[PDB]
Amino acid sequence: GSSGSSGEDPFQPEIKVRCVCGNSLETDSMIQCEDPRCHVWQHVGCVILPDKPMDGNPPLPESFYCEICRLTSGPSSG
Ligand SMILES: [Zn+2]
Ligand SMILES: [Zn+2]
Repeated sequence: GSSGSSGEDPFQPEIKVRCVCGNSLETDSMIQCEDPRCHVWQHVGCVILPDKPMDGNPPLPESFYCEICRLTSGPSSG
């Protein structure tokens, strides 16, 4: 038989990284979902598009919604 050690330290950032790319890693650049419950992390150079014409300011959108939120728009009240 084998064993398995599990138990991280409470002194670490509980990041989610619900990015689309599929990668569950973190870097020195990410956008948090406006939603309180969601508060998911999503790489900047993944969902956010490049600013060819703008090439700068304004900076990242203060009001951004992940793929889980951006998709949830319709009421679907049945
Ligand atoms: Zn990503
Ligand atoms: Zn969200």
